[PDB]
Amino acid sequence: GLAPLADGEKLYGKKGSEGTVTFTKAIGDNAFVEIKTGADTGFMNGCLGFSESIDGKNYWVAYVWQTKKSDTISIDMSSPVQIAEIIGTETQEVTDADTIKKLTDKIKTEKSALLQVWYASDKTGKQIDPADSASESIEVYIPSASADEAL
Amino acid sequence: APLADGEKLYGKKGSEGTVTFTKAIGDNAFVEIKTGADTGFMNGCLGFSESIDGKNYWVAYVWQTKKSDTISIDMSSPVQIAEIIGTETQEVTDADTIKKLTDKIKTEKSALLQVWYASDKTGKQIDPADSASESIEVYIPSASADEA
Repeated sequence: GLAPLADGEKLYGKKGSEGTVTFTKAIGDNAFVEIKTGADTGFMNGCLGFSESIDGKNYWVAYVWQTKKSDTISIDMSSPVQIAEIIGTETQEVTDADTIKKLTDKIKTEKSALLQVWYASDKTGKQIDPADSASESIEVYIPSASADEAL
Repeated sequence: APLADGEKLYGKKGSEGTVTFTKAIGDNAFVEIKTGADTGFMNGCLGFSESIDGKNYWVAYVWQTKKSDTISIDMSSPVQIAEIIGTETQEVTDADTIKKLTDKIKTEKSALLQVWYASDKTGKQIDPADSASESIEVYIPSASADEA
């Protein structure tokens, strides 16, 4: 599961508020970000974002994606790239591989995520503000119970 | 000399949580939060992305609250600065880079408002975090007010 799936195998998440996406079952090991870029968009990136607590400490965890074209991006939920502890209104990189793995274990059980578009630029390399206006749609799915059975 | 009111230029809320204004954000932004009734704690951020000498950065100002409040946010004092390198990130501590970034940010007209974490009055996580608030707005000061 890192090849995009056929339509009937896509369990789409439902988009809410400050870009929350909510699913009817645990996210599991793979999510897929489907992007239709605007016709003058040269580049975009952003993340799926999670927050978790472990023994009284709070963490923000982000998986970064990017594209230069309409495409489906496979996100491996075992491989976060930004992990930070939120200590009051301050943050601190987490590098401890035990903490990271526990966070990912927990994230694999979550039913929702944050979808954010961070940065976008047009075909001349000039910034598109807000980044959001650079895409025509962004959606997120996970595989169906049936696709997962195929191991 | 606090405070307010009616000279609060609010920003319109977009989709992915973007919030946009009719003029540059400037030095201070105020996150206006109304907490939901079983909520003991919320945090999240205002975020921005900037490019500089063809590098891409993500910059975040974190707020938190334990109640209905207005958090003043200092645009000069971000707390999470990463350079985005492909699908990886790299923390920024260079003081000049931060300085350039904050300079650019202050001239933006839009920002990303995000709720990250939220907890019950029994420290029981609320999910999605967003659900723990009854209402979250941002304003900046009116240009009448700014002249003062």
